[PDB]
Amino acid sequence: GKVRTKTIKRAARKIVENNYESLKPKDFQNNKAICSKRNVAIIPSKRLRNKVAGYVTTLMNRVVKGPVISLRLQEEERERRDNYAPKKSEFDVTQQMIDSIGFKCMST
Amino acid sequence: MRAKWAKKRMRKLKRKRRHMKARSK
RNA sequence: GGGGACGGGUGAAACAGGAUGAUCCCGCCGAGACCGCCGGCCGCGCAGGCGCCUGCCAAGACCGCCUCUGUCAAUCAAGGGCGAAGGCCGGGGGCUAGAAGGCGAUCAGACACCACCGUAUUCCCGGCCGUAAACGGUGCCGCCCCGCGGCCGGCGCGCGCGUCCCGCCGGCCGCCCAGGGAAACCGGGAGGCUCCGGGCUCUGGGGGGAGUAUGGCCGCAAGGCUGAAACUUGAAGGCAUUGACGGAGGGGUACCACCAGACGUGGAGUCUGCGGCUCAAUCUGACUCAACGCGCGCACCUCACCAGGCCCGGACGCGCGGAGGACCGACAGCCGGGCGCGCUUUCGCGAUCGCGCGGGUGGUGGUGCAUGGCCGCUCCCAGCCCGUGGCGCGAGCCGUCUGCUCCAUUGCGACAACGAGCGAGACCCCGGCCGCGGGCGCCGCGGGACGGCCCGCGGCAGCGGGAGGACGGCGGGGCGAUAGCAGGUCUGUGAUGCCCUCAGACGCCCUGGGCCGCACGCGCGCUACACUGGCGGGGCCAGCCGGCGCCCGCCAGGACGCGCGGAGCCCCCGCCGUGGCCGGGACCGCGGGCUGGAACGCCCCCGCGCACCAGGAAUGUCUUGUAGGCGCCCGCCCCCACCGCG
Repeated sequence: GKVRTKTIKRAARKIVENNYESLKPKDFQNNKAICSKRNVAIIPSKRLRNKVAGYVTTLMNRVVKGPVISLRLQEEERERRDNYAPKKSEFDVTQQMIDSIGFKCMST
Repeated sequence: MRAKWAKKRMRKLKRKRRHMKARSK
């Protein structure tokens, strides 16, 4: 019955997206200091902070294991694929359909 | 089937009514 | 023929069948039905309907066609034929099933459902009947009609070629764009229709009365077909929406639910509340959950009730009266718990007023069905809604999920919705561990615990273990959505509508009794029913949070003084020895005391020694420091608790 609620989940997800670098995968205690940081978020009350940091530990372990909150640190690789043009184009290089139009490719 | 049972009661009364008519014919 | 005790039946049963050998097995015969699995978005037929084999006999649609004819057509009163089943009337036949009929269980009844037996019937042949939710609830002929699929038949085109591909025609169907409709839905029409006209027949005109009466016809009948009125009534109906509900299904879920247990009540005395009743008065309110030790302890008071009494606490304003007096008490004697209450009586007062009125003022009087406020309850519920957009003529839907996880609309990955909220969380008090600060009293602020970690299984959400760690996944509580309820309180309230009462008051006092009276039925508790126990000593352990010394007395209590203090259970030794006993303590007979103006309250001692020897049918509460056992505190409190808060 310890199901992290959306309030805990929404805050935790934003914190990993904002500072993936600050967090660490197996350390709730480091995450608690990052989460408690006055600049990172203003969490009223100890329980919400403790839980949000616990959710970041699981989320951080997940977002390090795989791209499971977008990762700009991973977006560059996606952008590189977006600009990627194969040097040798596989497709630049039924039979009588062209003969039918009038211009015959593979004539004969 | 109340409609069916109602027409059976009407048919019974109509049999008795015709028979009584015959006695006084 | 075999082999040996049951068999049938059912939801369980029971009846009928079994040593005259059943059931069961195997062969054999007879009798009559009936066409299994293939068997269908298959087909044929005018519908009703239609399925064994081999024939036999006439058909029928469809297709194909440079075949013939030349409007021969359509729809149809009357008229003719056909028509499931059940029924009928003559003949058969007779297995099965089976209205009636009989039985056997059930139930208050059951005569109904379920079982068992069983006649008409079912089957055939010749007649009759003429009806079905005879439905596709949609007449028939004609045209246009948007795509997409299946299936049946006939034919055609094309090719590798196969029961292929693509058509066409006639059917049988599904899905739908338009359109239509009040919608459900039709869409091969229920479209092309308020922009209404292809043709032709049938029927309808609010609901009953009533398909009845009567008349006709038809039938062997049963009945069919036709078919009213008088009169009654403000609705009947259709299709959808939302709730409430189901002995409907699918998820869940909770000791206010059950498992597995516990500890019980109900049974006995008692104690408190309620009903009934008795009464001068027994003030009442409340009646499943959600009335009933409840509305925080009834000598008086309270206090609303009675049996008697007292007086204004009728203000402030207009007219009128009034200083020798407006107002306003009093000795003695009387009468009367008592009151200059009244009286006989003679003595004052001192403008603080009388008198009517305009109007107050109070009233625990009523009505919580006129109400505020609070509070119970639905609900220990997870639901509740919004902005814009989508959908419908609208009521209303969508977001708000028929997928998964939670303790939870708790999340996640979705989705004509997309964003917001509110509730749950969060929060806050009180713990249990660790710092520091503080100490007239162990009291002031911080940490720690997060499903973080491990091993799994997991889009996920998580979950299932393993831990480490005072502490584990919801320690315990406070707050507790929305929409409501004719829930309860006018007897908490310078809360309050409105009526009643208002000077002999429903104002207010004073007295004594009432609420506690008991033929009764019941709810909450307490103490019992003993040896796991009493009883006599000896130790002695608490929290909420709180003081005592000295002497007198059997205690009870009191006097005196002053600064402070503390349980049971349990443990150790004795006695009883299964006896209503040394279980148990109920009334009553005294006695001694307290609080008290006052017992009608309480206390203690000496008698007494009530039922109950473990509570019927029924039901209640309850999961770790938990139930229960065991005491203490505090509330209302003059005194008092078996009660409640703890």
